[PDB]
Amino acid sequence: MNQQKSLTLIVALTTSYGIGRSNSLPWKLKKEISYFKRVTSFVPTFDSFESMNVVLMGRKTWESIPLQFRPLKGRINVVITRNESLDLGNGIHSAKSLDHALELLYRTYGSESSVQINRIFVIGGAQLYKAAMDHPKLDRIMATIIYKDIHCDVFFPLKFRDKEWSSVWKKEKHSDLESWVGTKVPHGKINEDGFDYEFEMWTRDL
Ligand SMILES: COc1ccc(OCCc2ccccc2)cc1Cc1cnc2nc(N)nc(N)c2c1C
Repeated sequence: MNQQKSLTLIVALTTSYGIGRSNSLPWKLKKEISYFKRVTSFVPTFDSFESMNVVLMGRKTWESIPLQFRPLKGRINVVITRNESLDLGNGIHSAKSLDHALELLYRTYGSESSVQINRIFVIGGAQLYKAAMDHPKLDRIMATIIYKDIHCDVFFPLKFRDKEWSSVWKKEKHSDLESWVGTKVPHGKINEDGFDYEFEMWTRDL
């Protein structure tokens, strides 16, 4: 045991693979954020007495999130940092890598435990995205594609939507996206604050 479950990466990015600027996101999309909350939060139903999803994130993403929203509620938060800091505080959870995080989670949230783990999401940092992309259990990318090359200075590390990666990563039908996420999701382009964007789900075989 340690690799029972696959990982899912969730990310909002520009057609240039832009994901961030200054330790923020150079867009403010309140319906996007709300999709993120619903996806990372949703647990199939018979399960939802025991079950919680996990969000894994890098230190600077943790720092990036406005203090009033940390830890992300109704999810198990784990911050991944090669320098066991710290910063705690409210109950929460550090590991020096993706695999140390998974080991900590499996130790902490066992069959015995009152809380059980449902799905595990990597929610960013560029650096943790790169670790997740290299991990043999990552098989799923929930991507919000922002159709505007907004200036960014932090980039998603692998062009998964590009021709070079297209025998590995496949974009799924929208009905399958709605299935996975268990609700209606808007199809096609959405316009908030002068940006068109759309939700995609991509997968690869393990
Ligand atoms: C600065 O990154 C923020 C900033 C604020 C924020 O607010 C959550 C609380 C809230 C609730 C209700 C309204 C407003 C705020 C969450 C994030 C992380 C985020 C956002 N979209 C995200 N979207 C995608 N596609 N992927 C992510 N990984 C992601 C991630 C990590």
